[PDB]
Amino acid sequence: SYVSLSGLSAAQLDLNTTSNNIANANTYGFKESRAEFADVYSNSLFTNAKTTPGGGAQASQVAQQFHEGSSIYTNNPMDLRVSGTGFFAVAKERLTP
Amino acid sequence: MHPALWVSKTGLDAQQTNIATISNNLANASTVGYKKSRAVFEDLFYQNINQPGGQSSQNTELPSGLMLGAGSKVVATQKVHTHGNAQTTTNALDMMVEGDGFFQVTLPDGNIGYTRNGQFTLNGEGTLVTSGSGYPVEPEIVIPEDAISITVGTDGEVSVRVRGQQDNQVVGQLTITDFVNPGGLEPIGQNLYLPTGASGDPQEGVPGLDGLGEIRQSMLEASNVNVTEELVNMIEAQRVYEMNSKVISSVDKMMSFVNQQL
Amino acid sequence: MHPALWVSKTGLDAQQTNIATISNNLANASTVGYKKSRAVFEDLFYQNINQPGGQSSQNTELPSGLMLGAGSKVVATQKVHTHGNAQTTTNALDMMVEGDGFFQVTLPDGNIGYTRNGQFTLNGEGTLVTSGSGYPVEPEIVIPEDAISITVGTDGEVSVRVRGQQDNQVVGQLTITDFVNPGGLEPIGQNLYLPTGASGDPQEGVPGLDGLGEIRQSMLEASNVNVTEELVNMIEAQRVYEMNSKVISSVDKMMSFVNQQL
Amino acid sequence: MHPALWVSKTGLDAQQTNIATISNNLANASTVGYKKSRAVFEDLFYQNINQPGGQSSQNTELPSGLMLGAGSKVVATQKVHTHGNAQTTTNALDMMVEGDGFFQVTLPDGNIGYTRNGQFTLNGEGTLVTSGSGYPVEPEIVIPEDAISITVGTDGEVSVRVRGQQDNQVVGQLTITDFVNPGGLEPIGQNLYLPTGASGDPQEGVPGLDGLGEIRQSMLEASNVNVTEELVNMIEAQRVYEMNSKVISSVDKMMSFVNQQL
Amino acid sequence: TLPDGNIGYTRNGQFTLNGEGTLVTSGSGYPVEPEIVIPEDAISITVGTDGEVSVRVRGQQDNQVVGQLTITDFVNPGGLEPIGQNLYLPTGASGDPQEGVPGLDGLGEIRQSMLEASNVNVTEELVNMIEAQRVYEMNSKVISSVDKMMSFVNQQL
Amino acid sequence: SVRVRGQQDNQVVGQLTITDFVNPGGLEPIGQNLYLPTGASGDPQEGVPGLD
Repeated sequence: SYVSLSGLSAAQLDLNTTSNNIANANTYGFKESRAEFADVYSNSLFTNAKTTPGGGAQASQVAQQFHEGSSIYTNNPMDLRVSGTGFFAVAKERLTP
Repeated sequence: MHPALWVSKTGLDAQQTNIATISNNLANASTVGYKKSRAVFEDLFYQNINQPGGQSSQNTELPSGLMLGAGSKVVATQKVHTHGNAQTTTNALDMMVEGDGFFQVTLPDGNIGYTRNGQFTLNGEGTLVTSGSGYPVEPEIVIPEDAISITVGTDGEVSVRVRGQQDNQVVGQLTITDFVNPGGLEPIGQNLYLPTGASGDPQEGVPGLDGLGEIRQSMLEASNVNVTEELVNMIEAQRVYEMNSKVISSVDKMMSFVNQQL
Repeated sequence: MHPALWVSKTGLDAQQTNIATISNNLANASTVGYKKSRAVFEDLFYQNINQPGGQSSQNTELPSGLMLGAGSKVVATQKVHTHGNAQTTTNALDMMVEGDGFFQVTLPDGNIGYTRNGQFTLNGEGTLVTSGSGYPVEPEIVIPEDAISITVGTDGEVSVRVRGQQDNQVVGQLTITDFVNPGGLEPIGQNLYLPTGASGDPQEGVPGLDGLGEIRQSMLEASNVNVTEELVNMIEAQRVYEMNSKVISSVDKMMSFVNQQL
Repeated sequence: MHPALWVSKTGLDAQQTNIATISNNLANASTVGYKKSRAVFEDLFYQNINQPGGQSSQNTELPSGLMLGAGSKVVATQKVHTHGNAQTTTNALDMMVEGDGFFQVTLPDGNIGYTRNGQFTLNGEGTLVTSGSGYPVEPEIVIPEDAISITVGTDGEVSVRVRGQQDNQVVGQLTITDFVNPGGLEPIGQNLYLPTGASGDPQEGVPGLDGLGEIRQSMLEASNVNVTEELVNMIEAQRVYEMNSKVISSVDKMMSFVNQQL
Repeated sequence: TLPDGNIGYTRNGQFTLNGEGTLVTSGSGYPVEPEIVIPEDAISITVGTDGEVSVRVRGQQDNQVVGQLTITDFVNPGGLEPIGQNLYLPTGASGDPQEGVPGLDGLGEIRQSMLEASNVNVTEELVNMIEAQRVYEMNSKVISSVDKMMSFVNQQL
Repeated sequence: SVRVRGQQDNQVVGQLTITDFVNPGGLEPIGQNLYLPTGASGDPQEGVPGLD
């Protein structure tokens, strides 16, 4: 029953990741996220091996895939786009860089 | 107390492991490079009350004897190492082995672990590591900071492009390992396997050659579990579980009856 | 008065201890890091009326003699220290030991206790403590007030992130202690154990080397009790308990008959 | 009267408390700034019949002693202080702490109650108060009736805009308090916490420096309860509750049988 | 191995380890012959059908053998003297203890993670209790009748 | 042996001994479940309780 609970949690996390991706469809500069999972298997000195009912499914990490997104046009010079690899640097405080 | 109690207990224990086996297959339905397991049932030893083929008298024999089984058990949870489907992705650091072979990583303890999952990434030094715990990939592939793109060929040759320079500067060579019996590998979690005695001696080589699979960049291998089979097997495993409980329920009523009467 | 009265009385005591163990296993069905127990039955001594193998003629010995059993008892309670399944949690302060190993805490009297429960927290001073009585965890892991996140590595290296500073600052290193015979520990309650004579010398080390288990952050270890086994064992224990009362009831009727007749 | 009766009573007590904790989480599935709670289980003391490690014969010690458990209990209710999702609203007087920190309000008795709720409003005098009972917020933020718009900065600076004046009129500066162990706070209801001995000293400062979170205007913090987790824990608790009812029922039938026979 | 020095024989398989890693019984703690010592570098324990005990060690394929279990048979197992604690001692009628690998020369096989339940027939013991009780009560009738007969003779003669 | 808190391993406080007689029927009962050795009882044979 715990393995089924792990599966439910992993599926719900994937649903949350997809929903977050969809909600950010209109924001500028967003990068989609991918949910990665790994198998869970844990054995002791005293546990018969050969028979290893796995330990379920474990969420590994939510990735932040950084593939380039498409561009729109505003015809406004204050809007800038980085074509290729690179990031802007923004400081919270004007003084401290 | 009663033989039917112990025989039916093994039936409940066997079906629990089979259901737990299926329940793990369902949980890892979205895990990249996961191989489904199967449960193998086998009956236990038989109590020899009357020997079949004994000697009832001269010129005759017992055709069938009286031998009571001790139940059943799950002897093994066999891994089915068949290839899953292929997913096309935009990432250039995730690869798929098209055929036999495993990626190799360096465990923190020092030994080399083997994985079928292709979700890789880089660490702060640019060395190629896994996207989970971050284990380095054997052999170490270091992407130079001047690289503008990454291309991995069929033969596992990782190449990058440097700005202002033609030709692909080779940064390393990926090697995959094959096993005669992939089902004998011991899974240690995190989509990693350790070679055991039943697995066999690891054989290395360049991918795409010497029988090994081919490295498909920007591609992933989905889990090979069949949700239709797991759900159908779940129903059958539950029915066998409930009909084993009936014998324990029946024997309990019989022993209750004997206590009241005898 | 009668041998069957004393023989069966030990049977009633034996089953009551067995039922108490089964009840304790089912009570801790949700306790994190709990190891199930099984009652170990053994028969008492035998009254040697006629010695088997004693010479009768001089060339003929007793193939089987008259030796009366005295009953049975529960001589030990063996804890099966097999791992439970893993529960994934969003809390970053609770850990799990994948493999052999025990977390070590400081008991109020000053001695070092050992535990399998991983539900930890912080006290008023920030030191990593248990979520129950608040015992400190050895070695002390003090979380700075400037930390914004907590990450616990596989090798037990507790790291925290500080705003305005890259290269997360390590604030401690957790160590786990394994035992050759974990079943030989003395359970003192509160998910805690104490070393004993047969437990073995506490061998400490980094969590993941020399056979020690790995620390999984944000994951808990469920109890390993089998609810199916305990309920069926409850069926067996109840019936045998009632049948041993049948002998004592019969012996009581036998003595009542003799009193009125003889 | 019977050890298994008292052990299962402790099991029933723990599961009743566990269910009540889950029922409280599901009740507060829409409360703003509510932190879910999880019950912590621990086994009770073990009765020492046979000492594990005691020397039975020289050079031989009991590998495992006969230690009978006393059941289990819920030792603590751990408030999981993980951040909840943000609700986007059109109100300008509702705030949110992006990160660690608690809003501080003045309780009627005189002390300061710490709240994660951000739903604020105005009293008759214009003081920023809680949207529930109406407690003033520390420090007092009085909005003059000469203002047309209220803007609260990330650093907690409350500024209003005066009609006929091209300049923001700074009318306050919110300060938030963080705790090293927010789970040690005493919940007093009404989305309010009180500091305790294990909570630690309150550390107050500007909301955005020294590890404090940021104030988010026109945004509310949802509860972090997971209805999927609570329901699954509800099903598991109901079964474990029924597990200990069978043990009590079996013990009840055992004693009734003994009364009739013995 | 018994404390006095002699070797005891059992059918119960509930074994465990002690602080030294030697395989001992789960009750009084008597070591199992031959001595099987489990190294502290072992991550799992497997017992073969032929009694070959092996352990798995991380960083090394082909799990390392740590010992060899030997079981003893007797021609007449009913002639063993039970000394309690699930143990038996050989007697004159039991026969000379024949030792060997568990699975050769007609010996049994070692099944790991398995136990052998008792072979008692609970229903038969309840029937046997009925027959034994009635015959016991009927023999009391003869003594009671003899007692009354001698009482009558003393009164009359 | 006794189990002492704060110290691993039971410490031994002593060792009981028992006595066997050739003819236990030769003992003289004096009440209180006690016997006195006599001439026909034999010679008290002490030793470790479980050997010889």
